[PDB]
Amino acid sequence: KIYPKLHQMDMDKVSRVYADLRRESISTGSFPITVRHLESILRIAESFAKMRLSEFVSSYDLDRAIKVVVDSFVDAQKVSVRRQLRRSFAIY
Amino acid sequence: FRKISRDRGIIDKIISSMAPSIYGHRDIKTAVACSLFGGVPKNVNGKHSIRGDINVLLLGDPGTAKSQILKYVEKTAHRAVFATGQGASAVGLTASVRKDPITKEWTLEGGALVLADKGVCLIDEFDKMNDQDRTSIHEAMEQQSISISKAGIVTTLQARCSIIAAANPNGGRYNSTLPLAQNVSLTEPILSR
Amino acid sequence: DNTEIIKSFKNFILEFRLDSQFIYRDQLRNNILVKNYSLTVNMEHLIGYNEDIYKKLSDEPSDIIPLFETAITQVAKRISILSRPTFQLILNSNANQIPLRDLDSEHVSKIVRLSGIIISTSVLSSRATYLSIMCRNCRHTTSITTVSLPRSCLSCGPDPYIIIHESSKFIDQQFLKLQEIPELVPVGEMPRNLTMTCDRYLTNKVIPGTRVTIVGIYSIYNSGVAIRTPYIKILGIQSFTEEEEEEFLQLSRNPKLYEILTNSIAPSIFGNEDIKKAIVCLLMGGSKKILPDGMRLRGDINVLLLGDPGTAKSQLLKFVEKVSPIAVYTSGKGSSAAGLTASVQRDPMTREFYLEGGAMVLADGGVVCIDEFDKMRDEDRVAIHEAMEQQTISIAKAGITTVLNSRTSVLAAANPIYGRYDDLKSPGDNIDFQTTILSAFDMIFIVKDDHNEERDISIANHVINIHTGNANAMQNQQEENGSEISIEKMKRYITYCRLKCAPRLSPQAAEKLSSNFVTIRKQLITIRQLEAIIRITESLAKLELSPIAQERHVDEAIRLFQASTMDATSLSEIRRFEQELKRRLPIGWSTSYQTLRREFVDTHRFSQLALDKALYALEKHETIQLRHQGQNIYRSGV
Ligand SMILES: Nc1ncnc2c1ncn2[C@@H]1O[C@H](COP(=O)(O)OP(=O)(O)O)[C@@H](O)[C@H]1O
Ligand SMILES: Nc1ncnc2c1ncn2[C@@H]1O[C@H](COP(=O)(O)OP(=O)(O)O)[C@@H](O)[C@H]1O
Ligand SMILES: [Zn+2]
Repeated sequence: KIYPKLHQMDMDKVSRVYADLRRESISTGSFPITVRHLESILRIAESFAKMRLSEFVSSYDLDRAIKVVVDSFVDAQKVSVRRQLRRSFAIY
Repeated sequence: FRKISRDRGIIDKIISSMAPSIYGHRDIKTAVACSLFGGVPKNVNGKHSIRGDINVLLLGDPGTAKSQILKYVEKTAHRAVFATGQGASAVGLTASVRKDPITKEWTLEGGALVLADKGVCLIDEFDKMNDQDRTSIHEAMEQQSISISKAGIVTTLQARCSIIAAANPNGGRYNSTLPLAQNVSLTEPILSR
Repeated sequence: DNTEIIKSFKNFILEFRLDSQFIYRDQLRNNILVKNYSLTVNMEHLIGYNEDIYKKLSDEPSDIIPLFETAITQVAKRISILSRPTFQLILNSNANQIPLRDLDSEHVSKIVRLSGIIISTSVLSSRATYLSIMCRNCRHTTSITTVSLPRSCLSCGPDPYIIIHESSKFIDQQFLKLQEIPELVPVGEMPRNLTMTCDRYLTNKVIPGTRVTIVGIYSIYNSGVAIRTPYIKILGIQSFTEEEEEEFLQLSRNPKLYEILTNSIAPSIFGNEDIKKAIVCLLMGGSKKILPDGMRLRGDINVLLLGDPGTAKSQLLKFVEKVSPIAVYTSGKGSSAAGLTASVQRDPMTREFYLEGGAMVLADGGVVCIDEFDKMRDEDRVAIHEAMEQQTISIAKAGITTVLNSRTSVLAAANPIYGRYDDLKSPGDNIDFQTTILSAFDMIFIVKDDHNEERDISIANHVINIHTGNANAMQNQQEENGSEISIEKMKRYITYCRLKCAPRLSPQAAEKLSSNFVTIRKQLITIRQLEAIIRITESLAKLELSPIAQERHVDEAIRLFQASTMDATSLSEIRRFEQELKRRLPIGWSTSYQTLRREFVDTHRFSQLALDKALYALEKHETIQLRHQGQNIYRSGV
């Protein structure tokens, strides 16, 4: 029954996160962060919205979405680099 | 439903209820929670399509319940098909070939992915299977369909199902001093889906 | 009573007049002169000439078509007597066809019209049409024209007659297999297959893989509890609106036609203009040419996608499936040589071994989309080699050998080994298959997804709009503006383009092709590579429907070829830069691209193009390595 819709209000929040993740993977052995990886943030936001049975992707839903997606890329890094990206993405 | 729906902060209620008899692993249970609900399979303007279900890969050391969660998604999702790495074949997953006992014609029979349409597919020990058995999964994770060309049968089936996979790192222990792309026998393509 | 039906047919042949001529009398007379004992009757003339017999023929052709055979035979023999066997009836019609899935238990013994593609054919067999028999008991003789021999003599015991072989007549018959178009079949369904039979002059017209239009009789015959196998007695086989022609001609007259269609290909994706344009060339394809020795040049344009994962390369193939009128999509893993190419199997309906086509046979005259091309076995690749470079498939199974043509355009997407294409390595090392395959594809595209700031933001904004639903309104407005073409209309345009025009090159385009390719050859690619560019300019001319291919098509074709094949006196200046840089930079030293610009180009020691080409050449000669998008340059070797 639930199919939440989207409004492009948080576009700057997601786009800059996507750019930030790509920049930190340019020279580090890590996940193949691509367009398909950005789509996970939006789709996983839909799941959080679809948990509330709401019809709208709110700002909060993306907030849970971005934290889950960005943390995954940070955790799967070598020890010497993990502690640096810990603080580089503290905004998110 | 709407009584629970109006409860403040429902998201943490669902996540806390994902297999409650497993301690910790909250950043993993949220992936299970998000994959069970799925997304929106947006057939954008008809001419474009994007999958909606969330694919999850569980990786880590033995003794971390990477498999028993997949023994929970089976009992919770509406339609779930469970498989094991070395116990599954390429033909047995995608589709099989049969001859009609009445009309003597070539007929096709659906596999694990075809069964799990509008459901979930659960693969255990994803790394230990042979390369060819792992290769057929590529189409399902992005197209949600099975493409076959065998014995004069040229068609495509519907395989809309999320895939939850458990695996082990090379050597059986995870080397935290090395990248993930180096810790597993898989490759960027397979990890990309 | 039935004599009126014969008389009406006689008027419809001898006396029917169209275009102020006795067309049916003349065409039958011409057939008699040719000695072809067949007549092609147009059903649209029959309804306009006599509707009453049309009602009987459409409803109960059980006795009408026996009357057709005997009346035409009498009339044609009358013409032969006037001018100086049983004549076969052939029906041509343009009435609406019934879908193959719409055939039911109600159209039994009714003449129906169908359209589809032949997937398998049988060998010819002889069937009796006229017989003479003799009683073994008393030598009583008689003639006979299902049919079974008499049980008792007419003069002797049960079944006393035997066949007089030297005074009997027989006719040839063939059995065909027809199935509906796979493009019209929704996913999750195998196209329905229907058995058809043809005799005399209608035999051997169509091979497996041929798309046909059918006029025939729907019926059943025994061969489940009572499941009778349906079959068709073939009566006639054939194999755009004026406003649509003007609409598509106006599309050809559009000043931005090439760019509008280029944008129209997968509008949901951003940028990727070069790969879009090559796939557009794939849709049109080249123009066919035949050597004076009889050989044929392959006109298909085959392209290989050979880049990093997650670059919409899989989505590009899927869109082509929805735009190509003849489209087949299959994976490398779920395919076999017998499944892809032709095969030999025994038909259980007629208990005979039939030659049966495969996926690569169905896609004849169209485009096939194969994915994970690297993952298929070598034997499947070997069979593809014959199709790619000869447009033929040779079958040798059991104890029979045959060769079957396949004009298949192949769009292959391959995942390079090691996951990511390493620029430090030759393309041969980043590939796991036979090196000769590299000589098959006309073009290859090693796409790259190096991380960047401003391009990612622009792409990311595009994606958000799509999930927002704004793209639906944006595309419709763009369609209203004319900058984007509907997927159905484009397919209608492409189908119109394929059937109507067949361009040929101009000397101005050819002379530049030779000159540029000479420079490519001298710097180093085979002689074959230049002729592959000929297909591209033919394809672009096909899209514009220009009578001749033009040099202005070659410029993009050369650029596309350079941007595809070269993925991984001015030459003296370029090589002097190589000489100078080998002195400026010792082995193992590092610098930046902008540093060379300030030191070598700002001082005007060398031109910037020489800087670009020398860096391009030095990296391929293992001398230098470019790092961090040009922010660091390191000399790797001498
Ligand atoms: N976080 C956890 N909480 C509770 N039990 C756990 C946890 N991790 C592992 N276990 C226990 O360890 C076992 C792990 O089984 P299994 O899933 O096969 O391990 P693997 O991760 O090697 O697949 C389970 O029986 C489970 O009871
Ligand atoms: N330029 C682009 N514009 C829009 N979407 C893109 C673009 N590049 C990649 N994508 C996304 O990538 C996905 C297709 O990737 P795909 O080619 O299936 O990956 P793979 O190469 O592993 O098969 C689509 O969901 C699409 O949305
Ligand atoms: Zn007798």
